[PDB]
Amino acid sequence: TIKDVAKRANVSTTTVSHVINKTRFVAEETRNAVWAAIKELHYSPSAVARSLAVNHTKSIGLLATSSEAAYFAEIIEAVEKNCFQKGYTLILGNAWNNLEKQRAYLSMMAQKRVDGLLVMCSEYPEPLLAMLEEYRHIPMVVMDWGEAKADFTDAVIDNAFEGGYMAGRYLIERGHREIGVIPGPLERNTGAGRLAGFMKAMEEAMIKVPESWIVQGDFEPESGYRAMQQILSQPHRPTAVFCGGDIMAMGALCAADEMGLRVPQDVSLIGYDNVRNARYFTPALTTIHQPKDSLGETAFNMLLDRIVNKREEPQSIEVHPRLIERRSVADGPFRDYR
Amino acid sequence: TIKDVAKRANVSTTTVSHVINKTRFVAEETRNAVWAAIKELHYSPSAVARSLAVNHTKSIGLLATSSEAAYFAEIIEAVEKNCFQKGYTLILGNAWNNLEKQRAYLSMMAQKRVDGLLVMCSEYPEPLLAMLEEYRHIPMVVMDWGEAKADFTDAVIDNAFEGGYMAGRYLIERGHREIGVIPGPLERNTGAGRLAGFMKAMEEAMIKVPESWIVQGDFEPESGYRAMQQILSQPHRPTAVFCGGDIMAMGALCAADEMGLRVPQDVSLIGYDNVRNARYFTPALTTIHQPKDSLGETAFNMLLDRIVNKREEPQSIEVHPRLIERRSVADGPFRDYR
DNA sequence: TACGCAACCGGTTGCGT
DNA sequence: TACGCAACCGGTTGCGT
Ligand code: HPA
Ligand code: HPA
Repeated sequence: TIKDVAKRANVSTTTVSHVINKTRFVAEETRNAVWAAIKELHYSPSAVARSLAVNHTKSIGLLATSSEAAYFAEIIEAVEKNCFQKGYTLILGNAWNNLEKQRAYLSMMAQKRVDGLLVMCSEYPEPLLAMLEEYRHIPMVVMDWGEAKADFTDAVIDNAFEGGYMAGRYLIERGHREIGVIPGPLERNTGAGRLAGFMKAMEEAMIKVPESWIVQGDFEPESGYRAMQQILSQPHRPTAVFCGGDIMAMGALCAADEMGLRVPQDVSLIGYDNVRNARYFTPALTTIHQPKDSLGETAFNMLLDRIVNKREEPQSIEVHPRLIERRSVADGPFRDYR
Repeated sequence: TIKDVAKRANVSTTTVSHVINKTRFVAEETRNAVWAAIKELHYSPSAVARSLAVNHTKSIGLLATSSEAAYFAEIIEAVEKNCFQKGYTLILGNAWNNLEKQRAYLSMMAQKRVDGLLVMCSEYPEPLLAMLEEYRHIPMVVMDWGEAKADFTDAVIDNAFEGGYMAGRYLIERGHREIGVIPGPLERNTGAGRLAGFMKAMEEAMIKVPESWIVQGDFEPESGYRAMQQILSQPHRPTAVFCGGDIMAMGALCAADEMGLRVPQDVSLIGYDNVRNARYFTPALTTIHQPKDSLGETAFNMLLDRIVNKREEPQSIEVHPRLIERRSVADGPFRDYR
């Protein structure tokens, strides 16, 4: 079709090309003609052809987990903005924590020749690590580790442990000693990590959390529901609960209300994520905020670099959690005694 | 690189090709050799090269609006599943209801030569319609119209008016006559449409909704908040509210709680969308459910068809809304008098 | 000066033998 | 029998003049 233009224009394709990508000087007349031709023929230049030639697709792939989940959803929306803004095309791929799906997506991606890769796999078993190395040649940055698990990628780290610690503290400082926790999957940073930071703060305070008080979530509202329930369903129940993520949080609020328990009057609840609607949870949720957007652009940035500045050495950027006080927490019984 | 394989294998590339795409018979030995070569060289065949040749990218583009919003998020997640499953690669593009962004994305898309296009633009001004026609050559289906606005595309229709009518009815049948509404943007189907179905049911019942009782939302929690507030902030207030979408709903629940109003004891509220967490809103939200997934796969399906079966005639499939009874509605004052 | 030639990127596939 | 030749898809870009 580029020939078709050149022909109408009575110039070479080489010419047509250059004008289109202003990559060398072209006489005005000449320029105009090509533009005209380009217009009547309704010419869209093939990017595949161009990619074939130039050796880069100008498109980047997101090998995610799930994309509906608030947390995830927010990051992705961010990522895209960034790609758009710097002319990159986004390939969204959800592997659902399934190795096969993951080997699958990884391969189409490579074949489609993505310029770089954004990785959000949630859980990372050896096998997954292994596959990843297999594609060390394609530039990449993992956005979900707590510390860097491999030398062949960039990493952005979130300080999930310092956010976890922040949560317990707040609780401690507000009057609490009988507290419960509903963590997310231990095979995850946001899971394991947040829990540990949260547990440290407790040891520091000589607060022991009885095992019947710790109930595993999976980040979904239902787990929030089940757990909150199992927690208060007991003879002896805490006065405060630390919940691994805002959505499960929102689930624990339901159940409490359903048991007829008052928040935060009967139980205070602290969240984690500061998701876009957390303020509209009822009551407005006090949670720890995770810089999602920065989490996004920061990853993009490291990627681009590696891409354009062809960096070869793995980098790792840290980002920081921060408390957001809302209305779901209340003074504990020990407030005045501090 | 295909040459590189052929060379190790001591066969022609033609050969190497065929074996890889089992597109003609190959002696076992021969086959093995190529596979071996393919292996040591760690060969990933270029899809761009192949696309260049075969004339199709095997990738489809989603020209969306926003992707974080529950509603949207859910559809997209669906769409992807479908693409994956039939070997298509997804290009997510959010135009944010901005013409430019939209002309922009539309063009990269064409240049990237997407096999087909999924369109979710929310509002459709002439200019936007116009651009769309400009690309009638690329197969497409709009997923968000109420009725079909153009002959050059497929459409999936949701019956937003029958869902709107369903909502009012329920209210009517539960005892209500003083009702309010917070609709979404009138420039949208889900906006305008739902409101009209809702308004019809009312005329039928000789129920007039006073203008101070109708407050525009924008589908976001905050509008839900502001409106619910402006509604109850009045001398005279309804006994029930119909809210255009679940999230804004979730916003109206906040405010009511914040004004110290009880749901549904002081005000019943009916939603619309049946979003994945609506059951966990507090109280669990009674809403009208929109088949999001079907809404998704159905679109994919029409697309593929047009793609593979090269259909030329615009098609249009209808999908159906349905009531979901939860805990946010209560008997109105006129229940017993029916 | 302002522009054109022809090889190249990496595969597919119709004819042959 | 089982496989190879060479043109083609649609652009880019080093040498020239
Ligand atoms: O893995 C996760 N899933 C959903 N929400 C989350 N928030 C933090 N981590 C996660
Ligand atoms: O345009 C919309 N935006 C967000 N949620 C929605 N639910 C229906 N339509 C919409």
